[PDB]
Amino acid sequence: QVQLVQSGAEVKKPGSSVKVSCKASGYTFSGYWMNWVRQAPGQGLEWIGQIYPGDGDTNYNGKFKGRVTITADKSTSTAYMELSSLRSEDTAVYYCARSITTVVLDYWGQGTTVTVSSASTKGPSVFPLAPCSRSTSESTAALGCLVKDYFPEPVTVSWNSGALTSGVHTFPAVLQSSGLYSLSSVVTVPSSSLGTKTYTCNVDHKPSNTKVDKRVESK
Amino acid sequence: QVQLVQSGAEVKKPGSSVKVSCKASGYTFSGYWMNWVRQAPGQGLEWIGQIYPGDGDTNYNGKFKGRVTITADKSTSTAYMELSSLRSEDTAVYYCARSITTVVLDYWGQGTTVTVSSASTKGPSVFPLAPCSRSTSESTAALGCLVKDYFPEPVTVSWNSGALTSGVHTFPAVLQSSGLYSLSSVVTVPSSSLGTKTYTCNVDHKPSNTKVDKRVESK
Amino acid sequence: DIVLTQSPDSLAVSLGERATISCRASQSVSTSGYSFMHWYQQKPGQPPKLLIKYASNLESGVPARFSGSGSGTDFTLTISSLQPEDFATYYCQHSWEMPLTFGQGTKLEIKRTVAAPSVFIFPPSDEQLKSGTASVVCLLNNFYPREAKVQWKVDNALQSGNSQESVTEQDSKDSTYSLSSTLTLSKADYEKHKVYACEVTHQGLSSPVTKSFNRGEC
Amino acid sequence: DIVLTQSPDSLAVSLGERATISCRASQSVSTSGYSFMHWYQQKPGQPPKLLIKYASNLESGVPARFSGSGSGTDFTLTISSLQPEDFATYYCQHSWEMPLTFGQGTKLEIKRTVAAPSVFIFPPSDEQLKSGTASVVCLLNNFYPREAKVQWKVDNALQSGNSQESVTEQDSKDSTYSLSSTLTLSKADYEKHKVYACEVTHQGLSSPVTKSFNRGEC
Amino acid sequence: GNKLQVLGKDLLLPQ
Amino acid sequence: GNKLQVLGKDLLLPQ
Repeated sequence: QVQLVQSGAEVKKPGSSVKVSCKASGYTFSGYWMNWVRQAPGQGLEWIGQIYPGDGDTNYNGKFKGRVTITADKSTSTAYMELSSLRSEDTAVYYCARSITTVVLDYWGQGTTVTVSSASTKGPSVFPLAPCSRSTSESTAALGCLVKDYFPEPVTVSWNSGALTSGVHTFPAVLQSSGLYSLSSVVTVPSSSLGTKTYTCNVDHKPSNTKVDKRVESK
Repeated sequence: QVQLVQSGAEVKKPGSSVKVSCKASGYTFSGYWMNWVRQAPGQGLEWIGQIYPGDGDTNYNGKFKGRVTITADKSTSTAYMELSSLRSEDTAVYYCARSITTVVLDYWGQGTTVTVSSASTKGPSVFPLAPCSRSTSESTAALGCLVKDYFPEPVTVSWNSGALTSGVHTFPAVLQSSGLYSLSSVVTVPSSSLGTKTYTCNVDHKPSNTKVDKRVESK
Repeated sequence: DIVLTQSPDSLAVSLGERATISCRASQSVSTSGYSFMHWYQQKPGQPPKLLIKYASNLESGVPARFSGSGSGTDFTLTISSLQPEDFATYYCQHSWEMPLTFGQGTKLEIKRTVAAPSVFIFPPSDEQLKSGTASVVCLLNNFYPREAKVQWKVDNALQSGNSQESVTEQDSKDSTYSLSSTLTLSKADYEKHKVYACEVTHQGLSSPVTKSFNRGEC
Repeated sequence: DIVLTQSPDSLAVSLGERATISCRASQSVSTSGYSFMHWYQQKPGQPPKLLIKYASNLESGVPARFSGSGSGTDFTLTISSLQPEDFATYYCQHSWEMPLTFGQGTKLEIKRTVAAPSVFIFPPSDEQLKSGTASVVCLLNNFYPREAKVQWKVDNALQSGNSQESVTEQDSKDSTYSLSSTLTLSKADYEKHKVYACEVTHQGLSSPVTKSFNRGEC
Repeated sequence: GNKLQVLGKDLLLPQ
Repeated sequence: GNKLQVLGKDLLLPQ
């Protein structure tokens, strides 16, 4: 029952240091190489380095040597990766992964999101997406919410407190030139029951402890 | 008040002819010599010839004889200059001007631009001018738009729909060997405003009904 | 450092058909009859999962429709009779030397029939205008394939540089995409223009579809 | 025909100072006490305006700081106390015979203190590269005087015959110039080289300034 | 209403 | 457990 459990998401400013944890279960932690593999959009998979926890031996990718330190605590069966002098190119999902003697990675942790940015925590503004006027020639209408200018990821959006899931599209966030994120969430609804049924987006941005419910309707 | 009003800009192909008109008001058109003058870059001002509309008498500059005809219509107080078998070097501004007994040119028309070219009407392609990276060190940054491969002149460029005028430089068009024009428009702005303020060039080429708005920023 | 280059970057294949994905190494990774190349499968929100070891040896539980081949610098992963659970991103990895390196990944998507987008436009809210910005949103709902062109026009001027697109993953039920395009303007720029339009070109549309509104009527 | 040669071709005078423009005729244009020479002023976008008739007679409405003198082959236009509205090109014209001829013009501009250019380089856009051409632009902003040398280097090779320059007229507020130099390459040529640089020489710079970028790093 | 154009060459002596 | 890591280049020659 090999299980690798990583520490939680982290947000860092440029120049700082991040330290990700990986708790192992179900094998002799001291006897298997532990690797660090990071994944960012467009950058494939990057093998950071490895440590053999038994004797602390390490091998690093020369691309990172002198900037990453990989360590291991045998008493707590935990491996660590410190990426010092962090920069906006080190934003990625960081995985730990057990490997075997044939040098394949056969068990993986769930990943740790690491965001590095000079932005500060900020809860979203939530604006309605509704048609200019209510159409009475179309049998469906689209409604939505724009969740704008928040940091960091993530935000969650539901509709009607979870009672409306069919036809919901919540788009991936985009990073704006301001350093803040934005996304929209949309849903298609029957025109024939508009103005008697309500449609409310429920937005939760836990990093800022911000929750908003926005009832959406054409004015 | 004496006024000379000339016909509008002309774009002609080589081999064609053009007849420019000059409408006189505010005086007795038949009693004064009416002259035509050419102004091209690099050739200063050149006197083409003149007509006395009272009796149709003409005098021509020998440099233009056989290719220009000056006429007058007393009934509408209009003088005319017809250039035959146009060549690219006939591209110029043409003025009509009244002269007096002392052989000075005391009142002038507003000028008629004649462009002679084998090129055909074409709207521009617009491209951003943005620094490779957003520099830190400098407190001033430049952005711009390259307005490339259009015919004929002119294009208009504004910034932020006319709200941004300070620090804007829109360069004179250059004629490329293709026969199409190109120019750039640039603006300098505080580096601190990048990312917090938007800069958009608004390009209009009326001869082709081309209108574009382009927000400019680096990657 | 060994560079692994996969081809194609993405591929759409119909259910029940055969997919072929390639990995080319910058140097040979074969010796003594063994190829030191391996394949992983990764689905969104999950880590990669080891599928094939030493170019051709299926891991336990991997169905027989999967296979791998090749030697030296060139390797191939093949999946016949594609099942819904097979659509994923696939990565190659060598174990020739340190450092370990991976391919850039090949995303295998479901090819389905053409579906035209349903297009909607949304004006900026008065609430957002209070804060000094105007976001105009164009929605393309439930279309296939992914290729679509969204062109913003503001009083007939073609816009560029001031919009951003976001796209969903393939829908689990109908395998379509949905897309948002968001035009962002200062309130000052927004109030200087009247007609806001998004024009959508897609294979499923016989001619482009335009949705528009006039500022000050919403 | 009579040839009228003005001196200098371009003249920069400080506000409030005296400007002196000369016109030499290829033959005398004076007889019986008459001098058949006249002066015009032209601003961009406007026709010439008669200022002085018969060498020394101011037209109605012309300010008294203008005066003309001379006889025979040599004539002088003097402005005793330059005002901003005097920035223009000035032309002499004879009335000795047909054909009337004009001097080549003297462009009178405002002298100010030396100002070094701010230099900026812009790479070609990815959008343009799609089309098979690469334009690289070098901007020299707000400098004085007008003379400036701009040289393009591509992988340290001096470029010739593939660039064009454009310059603004003197700015009405700060009396400076700005200049653009555009280097045009085929996409094929552009992709075969790495370092793109423009080198600017100007009297306000202690030594030449180079701005550059490396292809594929923007 | 005057066609006259005074040109300097016409004032020369001898005529 | 086991510390072995089989890397293909280790199976070449000369060592």
